[PDB]
Amino acid sequence: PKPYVAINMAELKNEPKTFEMFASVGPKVCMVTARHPGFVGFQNHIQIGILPFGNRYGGAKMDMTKESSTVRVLQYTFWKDWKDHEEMHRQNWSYLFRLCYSCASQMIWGPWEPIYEIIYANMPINTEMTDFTAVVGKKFAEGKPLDIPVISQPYGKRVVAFAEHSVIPGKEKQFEDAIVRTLEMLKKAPGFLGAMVLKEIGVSGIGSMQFGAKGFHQVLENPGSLEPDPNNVMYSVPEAKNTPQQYIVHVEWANTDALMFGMGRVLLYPELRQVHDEVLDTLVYGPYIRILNPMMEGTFWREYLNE
Amino acid sequence: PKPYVAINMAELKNEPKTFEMFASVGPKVCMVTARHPGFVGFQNHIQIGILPFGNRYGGAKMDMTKESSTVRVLQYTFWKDWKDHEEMHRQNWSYLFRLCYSCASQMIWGPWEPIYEIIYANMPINTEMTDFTAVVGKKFAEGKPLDIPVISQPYGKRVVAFAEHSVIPGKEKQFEDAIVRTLEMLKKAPGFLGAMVLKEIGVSGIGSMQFGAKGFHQVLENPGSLEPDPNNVMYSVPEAKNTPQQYIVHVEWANTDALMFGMGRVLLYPELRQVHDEVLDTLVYGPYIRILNPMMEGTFWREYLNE
Amino acid sequence: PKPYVAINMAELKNEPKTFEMFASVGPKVCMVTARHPGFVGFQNHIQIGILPFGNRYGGAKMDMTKESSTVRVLQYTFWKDWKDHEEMHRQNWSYLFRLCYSCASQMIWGPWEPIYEIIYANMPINTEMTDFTAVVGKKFAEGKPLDIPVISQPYGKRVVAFAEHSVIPGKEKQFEDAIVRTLEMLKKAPGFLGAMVLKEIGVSGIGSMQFGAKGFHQVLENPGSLEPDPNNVMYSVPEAKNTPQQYIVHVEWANTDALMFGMGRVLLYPELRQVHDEVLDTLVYGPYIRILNPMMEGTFWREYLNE
Amino acid sequence: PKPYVAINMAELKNEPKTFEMFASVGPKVCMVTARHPGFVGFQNHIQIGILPFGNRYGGAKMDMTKESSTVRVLQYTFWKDWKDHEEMHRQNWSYLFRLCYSCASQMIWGPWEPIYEIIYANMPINTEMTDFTAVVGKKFAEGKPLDIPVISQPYGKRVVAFAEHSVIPGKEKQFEDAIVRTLEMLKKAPGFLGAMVLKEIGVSGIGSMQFGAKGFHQVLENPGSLEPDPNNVMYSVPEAKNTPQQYIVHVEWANTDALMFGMGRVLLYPELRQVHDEVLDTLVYGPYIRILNPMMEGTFWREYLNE
Ligand SMILES: [Fe+3]
Ligand SMILES: [Fe+3]
Ligand SMILES: [Fe+3]
Ligand SMILES: [Fe+3]
Ligand SMILES: [Hg+2]
Ligand SMILES: [Hg+2]
Ligand SMILES: [Hg+2]
Ligand SMILES: [Hg+2]
Ligand SMILES: [Hg+2]
Ligand SMILES: [Hg+2]
Ligand SMILES: [Hg+2]
Ligand SMILES: [Hg+2]
Repeated sequence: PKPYVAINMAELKNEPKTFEMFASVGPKVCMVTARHPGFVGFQNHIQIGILPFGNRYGGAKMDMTKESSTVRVLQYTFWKDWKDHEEMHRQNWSYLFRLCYSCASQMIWGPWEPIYEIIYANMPINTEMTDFTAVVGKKFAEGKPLDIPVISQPYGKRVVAFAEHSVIPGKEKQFEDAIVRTLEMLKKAPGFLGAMVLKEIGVSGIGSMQFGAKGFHQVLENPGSLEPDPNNVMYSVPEAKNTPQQYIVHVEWANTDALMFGMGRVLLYPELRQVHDEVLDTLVYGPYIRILNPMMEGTFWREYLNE
Repeated sequence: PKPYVAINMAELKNEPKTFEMFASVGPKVCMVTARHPGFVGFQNHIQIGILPFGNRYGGAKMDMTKESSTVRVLQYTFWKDWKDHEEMHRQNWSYLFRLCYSCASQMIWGPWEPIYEIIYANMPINTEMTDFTAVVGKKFAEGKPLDIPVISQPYGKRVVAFAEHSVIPGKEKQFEDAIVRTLEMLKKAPGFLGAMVLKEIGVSGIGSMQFGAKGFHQVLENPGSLEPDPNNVMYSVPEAKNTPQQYIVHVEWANTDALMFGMGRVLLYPELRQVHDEVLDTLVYGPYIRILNPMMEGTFWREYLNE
Repeated sequence: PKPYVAINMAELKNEPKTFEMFASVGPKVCMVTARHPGFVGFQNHIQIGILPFGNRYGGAKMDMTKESSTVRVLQYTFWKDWKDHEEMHRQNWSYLFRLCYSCASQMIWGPWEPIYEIIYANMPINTEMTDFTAVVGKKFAEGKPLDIPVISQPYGKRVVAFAEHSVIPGKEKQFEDAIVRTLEMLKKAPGFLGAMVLKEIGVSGIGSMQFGAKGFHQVLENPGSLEPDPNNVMYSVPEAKNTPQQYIVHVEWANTDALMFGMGRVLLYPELRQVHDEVLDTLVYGPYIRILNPMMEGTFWREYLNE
Repeated sequence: PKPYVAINMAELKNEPKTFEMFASVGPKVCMVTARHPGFVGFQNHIQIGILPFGNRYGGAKMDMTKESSTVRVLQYTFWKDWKDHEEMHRQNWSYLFRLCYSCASQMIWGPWEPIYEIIYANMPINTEMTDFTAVVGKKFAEGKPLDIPVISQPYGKRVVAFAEHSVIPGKEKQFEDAIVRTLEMLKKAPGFLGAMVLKEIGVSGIGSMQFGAKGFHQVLENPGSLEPDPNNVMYSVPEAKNTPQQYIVHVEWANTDALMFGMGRVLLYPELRQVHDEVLDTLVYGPYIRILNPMMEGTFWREYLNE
């Protein structure tokens, strides 16, 4: 079934010390997260660049890693029920907070952790180039050759287009119908590895280190080994849901060229352009498209998805 | 069905500033072109070199990019009807002309834009290496394994042999029959990714910036933001059709070695050599073979082709 | 009388080895050509640049020799009858072919050798600065001071504007009348050293190394000392004549500034601009203007011209 | 059917000038060779190294290209009948000799051109990685999945083990039976791309530049453009056949590691070792194994083979 998605967003210094701390702390955070039976996996992204749309963002490019002074991370964790995410944080607060605190010296912005429901998903399981033979064999054996997926390689060997949209209040349904039609047509593009639409349902105060006065002081005054009061979060997930409604259109591609011209199909192919125009008419903001590298992931979330 | 092909040809300075302007302007031109419902896609080529034919052109080689002071571009746009191309230019003149003008500082020759009908096509859809599993699965599911194409990777991950021919008046049919037989046999060569024969039907004056006196002065005197009178083109497409008849034999290959020895098959394999000799007997000019890299493309033109 | 003109065109690597082979082979080719009594001289050009027309060809300039990776040559040979050119090639094939073959290692494109009739000529004999005193003295002695020509120095000490035009079918007469009027007025410009209009009547297959299948294989397989069958040319000169009709407007100037502003007179002097506009209205292609340096020449062709 | 094989062997200076002359002359020679209807293709090899057999040849290694002062070439040409090879040389002597003469400045040893019959062949057609999808599709379509070959990439993208053997007179049959059994078992090794056994039937004097006194003087005294008397070869092909009998065991592999451990299977796998021991017992000389790179080839010889 469709899991809920929590996305922890942050901006840190782009220097080796930052990536060294990803390697030490990241695995720990994920392992603590896996303590909860509602946890169904994760997909961690590093932003490598921005889609320039010609020169609409002429100062940007798809790979800005060599020039950029900061690095932005977007950590997806997948949950049977979004409430599981909230429960996980509170049950494992002592570990989580102290782990995330060691990121402090590198933090510029964040963490900010919106929660999303998936209202549309066309996402295959990941496979390495070594696996396709067995996958093909098995699917033919069981008479389901139509279930043979594209090869979507895990661990930094494909790229993601992360497309931000905010929609005019009252136009949500028009956006949702048009985006689904758009993605259903978009899957014909070469190198297309899947897509899903995320609809924000709220924000996790605890995951965003957003407490009341008490917790705020505890955060600011912390030596690193004392938890803020996890009950000092002053709002529930839904209370923080944004209006205008926010969506993420998440599309995966074989490489940055397939991404560039693939996403471009909604602009270059007249038939698809007409359909995608219905999406554009509903927007307050966007589309703004970040290029992401899914470096670290628990691929089994797609197994939960496709069962 | 078979679309018509417009090929915008130009020669520019081989320097970074030239490629920077491709990235800013190219996408825009393509997007304006897609405004017309007759537009069915594009395939943009950079010439990387010339086929030396041993040492017949001993100063040349397949990859001359590192030494060359100029770059030649050949932009294919595909059209349901060639008249659509002409209509598109005129309907969107304000945008098109001002966009193509920003190429000015880099121009050495061109633009020159002949129009072609396709009289023969054996061209598959493009696919990335990640797609073949799903393509195989789908074709077997629908009982059409014979429709499984070779893997013809988009976005600069294959090469094109662009073979110029002009034919002795009265020998057109002999050329056309012999070239089709040749290409039907040539498809056995390893790394063969498809072929098509383009027959020139005329030239687009408006696409070639070839106006009467009035438009010419407007072009030369332009600050960049004023259009020449698009009605000052003094000839129709067919009026500019060349005699001797011109053809392009367009053949795609996995790599430059497969191209070199593949094209060479018409010279090295006695059986095919005899057939290809019938082509040679009809020529006023050629064969002259440019090596092209199809870097930017709207792959969906092949979908229109193969329906 | 007016001779016919054969122009051998080729593009070679711009490196010392190329010019070294000009000095060894060129003289030989010219000496073999002089075996035929119909040969009345030659004028060999190196292209040094392209007229930018402001920034219409902004990447170009009049002298591109220092930056260019290639060099283009245009070798005019002059003939009492164009048939003499064809006869010369065949009578001296063994020498000619083997000589032109040694250019192989430097060839990028060509050779291509169109033939032209001169439909208008205002071209003086060449003289060195040392000669004018005797020329003046002689002309006054014989009572013909009006026959004292401008000083048109031979051997790379002046420059040529080589203006390509292709004309809309049915507009040839309008072009020819308007171009003659244009050149008759243009001769008032400072530094004007003469002009002529060349009208293509066909192409020499043998001079262009364009044979049937048999000759083509012989060319490609040649060790350098075996002639292709000179009777394997499959078309006559006129059979290759182009439609749209092609013309060369050949204008000579004291220097590149006199050329730039001189040619510019058809754009800058209202009276002449009106007349030249009639030329512009007839064009399919052009004007495209190459800057040439006439380095090596047999000046006596002008003696034949002006008798 | 099984073609006959001529192998032109030579040793030249390992310097750029040598490879430059391969690119100019090689294509010509192969094109002249293709004049004969008995010509069914070629496979040209550069020796990159020697199989060291542990340290039996401790001074050698599989890739010696960076250190070696010479380069050895082995050019296979394939023929319907070995007599076709002899006829081809004589019919095209003037071209062939003059072409092969330009190699002179680089020659250290050779040319030497033994002729061979194929007494065993397990060799697939070549295919590029882009082709396998269509090959798979076609073979399943025609109900022959057993005829789907390994992917044996052409043009320098695989390697060859060239194993020299000479056999004790009277032991030929034992050698032939044991080598076939060996190769039938060897095909199980990973990366195995095919094998064949060549049995020498003679030597081509004309291909080896081995004439009588008259031809020898003509060779030594040649300016480069005069043929030795091709009728001055003093022996027929079979008259030069060697005793002890010579064989080449030609095995192709995905890469040098697969080659090393693959060939090693006859030494490391007890079962296969016992069988291969029967080969060893028959030998006067060998096995001596050269590592070859098949850079230039006419892949269609395998099409003739497998029909
Ligand atoms: Fe969280
Ligand atoms: Fe156009
Ligand atoms: Fe000539
Ligand atoms: Fe031979
Ligand atoms: Hg993690
Ligand atoms: Hg943090
Ligand atoms: Hg484009
Ligand atoms: Hg332009
Ligand atoms: Hg000369
Ligand atoms: Hg030449
Ligand atoms: Hg060859
Ligand atoms: Hg030789």
